[PDB]
Formats: sequence, C-alpha cells, structure tokens
Amino acid sequence: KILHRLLQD
Amino acid sequence: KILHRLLQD
Amino acid sequence: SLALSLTADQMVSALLDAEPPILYSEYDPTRPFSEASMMGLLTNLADRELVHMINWAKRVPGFVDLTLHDQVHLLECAWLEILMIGLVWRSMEHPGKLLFAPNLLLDRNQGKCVEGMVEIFDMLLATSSRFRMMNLQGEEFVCLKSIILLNSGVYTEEKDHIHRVLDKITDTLIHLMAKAGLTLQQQHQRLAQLLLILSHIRHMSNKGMEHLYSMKCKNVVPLSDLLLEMLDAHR
Amino acid sequence: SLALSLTADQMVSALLDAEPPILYSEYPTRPFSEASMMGLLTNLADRELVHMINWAKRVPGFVDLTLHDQVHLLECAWLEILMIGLVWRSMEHPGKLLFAPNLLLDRNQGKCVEGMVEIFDMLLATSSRFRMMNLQGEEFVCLKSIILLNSGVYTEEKDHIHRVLDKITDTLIHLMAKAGLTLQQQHQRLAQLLLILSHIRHMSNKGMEHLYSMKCKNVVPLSDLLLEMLDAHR
Ligand SMILES: O/N=C/c1ccc(-c2ccc(O)cc2)c(Cl)c1O
Ligand SMILES: O/N=C/c1ccc(-c2ccc(O)cc2)c(Cl)c1O
Repeated sequence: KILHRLLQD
Repeated sequence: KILHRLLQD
Repeated sequence: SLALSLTADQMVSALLDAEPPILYSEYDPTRPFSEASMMGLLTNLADRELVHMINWAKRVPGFVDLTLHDQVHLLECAWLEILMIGLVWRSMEHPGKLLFAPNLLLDRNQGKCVEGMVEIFDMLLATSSRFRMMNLQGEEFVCLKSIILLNSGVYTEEKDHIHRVLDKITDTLIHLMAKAGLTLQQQHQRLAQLLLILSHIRHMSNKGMEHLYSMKCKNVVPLSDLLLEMLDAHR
Repeated sequence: SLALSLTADQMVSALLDAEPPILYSEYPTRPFSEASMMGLLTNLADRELVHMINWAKRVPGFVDLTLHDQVHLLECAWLEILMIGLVWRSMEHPGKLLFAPNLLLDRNQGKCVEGMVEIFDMLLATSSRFRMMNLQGEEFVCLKSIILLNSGVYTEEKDHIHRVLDKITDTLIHLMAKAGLTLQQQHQRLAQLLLILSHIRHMSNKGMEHLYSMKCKNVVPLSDLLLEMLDAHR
C-alpha cells in the first residue's frame, strides 16, 4: 500500500 | 407519514 | 418545560420507567434459515420495536416540548441507532452472541447467511464487548439512549432547548459516576469513553441503513410501510 | 509508552506544533463544472493526506502502535480528519467553507456537483456549531487526535489506545479549567464537543459514499492513494 510507504517515510 | 400519526396518537 | 426542573435522581427514574419492553421474535426454530427468512425476522422485530420506541420517546424529558416536525425528524435520524444500542445492551451478557430477542440468539456465523451482514454483526459484537468491559450500568444506558434521540438529528430556539436537556443528561451521567465512588478524573474519563461509543453506533447505523436500502432494491425481504418511511428519510 | 508521561500542558504543545500546514488549491478563472470542482477537492485531499500521516506520527501514542494498527486507524478516520480541519478553518467564515485560502465556497457552489449540497450543509452546520461553542485551537487539536485514535478502535494494543484517549480527555478538561470554567461547565462542554464527533462520523460516511459514486462515474480522476483509502471502507 502507498499508505505503508508514507508512514515509514 | 406513519411516524407523524403514531406520535400524536 | 419540566425536564430542567428535574433532579438527577428524578431524571434516572423517569428514563428507567419509560423503558420499552423486550419483544419476542416470530421465530420458528423448526424453520430452516434462509437469507429471506433471517432478514424477515430482523425487520419484523424492528417494525414492532418502532411502535414502542415512539411511545418511549414521548416519555423522554424534553422531547414532548418539541414540535411534531422536530419529533419526526429526530426519530427518523436515530431510530436505528436506538434499536442497535438496545440490541447491544441486551446482548451484553451473551459474549459472541447478539440477543435480538429472548428466542433469537445469533452469532456471527449466522450473519454470513445474509450478504453484507457479517460486517454489521462484528461491529455490534464489538460494541457489546466494549460495554461489558466498561461494566456499563443500566442507568448509564438509558441516558446514552436518550442522548442519541436528541443529538443524532439536531443538525438537521428549539435547538437551544434541546441542548439544555442534553446538558442535564450530562449532569445526570456525572451524578451517577460520582455516586458510584469514582474520582473527578475518572468521572470525566468514563463520560468521554461513553460518548465516544456513540460515534461508532452512528457508524453502525449508517452502515445498517445502507444495507437496509440494499434489501429494499432486491425485495426478497418484505418491509413494512413504517420501515420504508424511515428508510426514505435518510436518502 | 511516552504519551502517558506528558503533562497536559506538554500534550497541548506537542499537538499544536504537530499541526499540518494549510495547503493552497491548484486554482482561477473557472466557473465550476462538476468535474472541475471535484478535481480541486480531491487534489487538495490527496496533498493534505501526505501531511496528515506526518501529523499522525507526531500524535502522542500513535508511534507506539504497530504499522498495521496505524494504517487501520488512518484508513477509518482520514475523511473525518480532513472534514474537521475544513470545519475548523471555516469558523471565521460563516456560510462559507474555506477549503483553502484561495478556495472559499458556499452552498451554491455545492449545487455544481450532485449530492454535494447535502454534505455542504452539514459541514456548514458543524462550522457554525464550533463558532457558537467558541471552539479554541487547543481544543480542536484534541478533538482531531481523538478522532484518529477512536474512529477505528473497534475493528493489549487497544488498552494503550484507550489509555491515550483518557490522556487527551484529561487535557481537554485541563484546558477548560484553565479558561475559568466551573466543574459543571467543564463536563458539559466536554460532552458537547464529543457529541459533535458523532456528526463528523456521519458526514464522513455520507462523503465516503459520495466519493465512491465519483469513482464509478470516473469523470473525476482519483489518485491511487485516494482510491486505496476509499477501498478500505467497502
Ligand atoms: O438490512 N437490515 C438491517 C438491520 C435491520 C434491523 C436491525 C435490528 C437491530 C436491533 C433490533 O433490536 C432489531 C433489528 C439490524 Cl441489526 C439490521 O442490521
Ligand atoms: O465526493 N466528494 C468527496 C470529498 C472528498 C474530499 C473532501 C475534502 C474535505 C476536507 C478537505 O480539507 C478537503 C477535501 C470533501 Cl468535502 C468531499 O466531499
């Protein structure tokens, strides 16, 4: 998910 | 409306 | 108005004595379940429950002081929230089970027999678990249910009076918590925990309302005229 | 954890400094078509979402959750959080919705998109309600955090979320006691604030449903991030 990358970055 | 009738009964 | 001239103990007793009965289901345990029959049981039960909810709303302090138009609007907005929080309350001591009626106990596995009903079941089961963990008292329940009636439709002078009654119900909830030995910090916290649950009941009613309109467009479930009027009030 | 150790004054300063920026709309000379107005709203939402994640990570207690719990909470409350922010910005503009400093809309603009007037009216009603209540910024950042943690809590870890929710409640009461309100006025105002979150949830469900119909119409381009936030509700 795009939301995964945003939370980790 | 049925609701209107039941509210005034 | 008289709702303002009531003490907290008088407010609790008035709400408790106004409690509607627990209706039974037309459930034949020797009839094999089907998507049309299970939904027919839930809608038939809701239809008979609505009649008692109308007479329960009249005994809610402050609701009678409103115009009939305001009364119609508040009930059209909150009738499913009130049915659900009542269902959740009755099922509090039946973990993993929803007590629609004393003769109608359902778990999530039975909710799969109706498409889209599992998601509503689990939210209702989680709400009932939340009340059980919170050790929700009956006095607190009748307050929350009265809060739902006055609050769900208040956004579509009479509105100032409704908020005056709502503040009094808040004074009632705090009175109960102070009476139960809670500190002031615990009083505010429980009050917040209880009111935050209404956000989820609103969410469940929104979803249940959409699923109900889905049943109407398929018309495998016979819906009463009163239930169809409540359904057309949200869309 | 670390949020449980914060004083209520520290909780406020942590939330205020975590506030996302106010983004500008990509607008200009456009009487709004139905496709242009929804384009602005979705484009603004997509860019506002990127800042919401960084704001959520700065919410005391949110970093302590697992990645999946963080995703689930954001997937449930993202539209509520955008709406209560829009409602907050529009307070000083009665009858108008300040989507951006360069995008101020009223209910007549809602008529440019079918099904939008109803959501407009509800948003304006919440904004006027915040105006009447004289909502302070310190209270607003508490409500927005509560929405984030509460909206998806019912779908060990939840014990911590409820412990952080108790902390924000203590912070709200501290703010009201600091403003000179009586104890009765404190729990009354706390009750009035939290009951509005029930309507913020309602507007989100109405808006989430309206957004789905824009997808099946596919006249309005929706970002992949926005589609994934939408697919998490159905
Ligand atoms: O499509 N139909 C949706 C629906 C209707 C009623 C009810 C209901 C709720 C509580 C009652 O006491 C009684 C009934 C439920 Cl849970 C529903 O999901
Ligand atoms: O179908 N429409 C969906 C939709 C999406 C986003 C937004 C929105 C809300 C708040 C913002 O700050 C920014 C944007 C709204 Cl109001 C919508 O109605």
